[PDB]
Amino acid sequence: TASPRALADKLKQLAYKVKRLSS
Amino acid sequence: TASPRALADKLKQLAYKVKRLS
Amino acid sequence: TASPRALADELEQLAYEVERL
Amino acid sequence: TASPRALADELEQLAYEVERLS
Ligand SMILES: [Zn+2]
Ligand SMILES: [Zn+2]
Repeated sequence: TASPRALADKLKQLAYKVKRLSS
Repeated sequence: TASPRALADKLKQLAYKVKRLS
Repeated sequence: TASPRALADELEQLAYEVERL
Repeated sequence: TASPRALADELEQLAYEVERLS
């Protein structure tokens, strides 16, 4: 199954996408 | 360190806010 | 860019994967 | 309200905590 580091990597990648949005 | 359940809870909370971004 | 709804869906899925650790 | 940048910062902090799980 996916490791904690793998799950955290997807969370960080998702954060990068959220970051791109404007308020 | 923070439990999986505590971290999942905060992530679900965050998802609620992300989904309501305009 | 990905929609807020789409990004929230991915985040919810990851939350449940974290929960099940 | 909190900007997307602010929500993303919180998500990065949560990811660092997830990294410490087993
Ligand atoms: Zn705007
Ligand atoms: Zn788009």
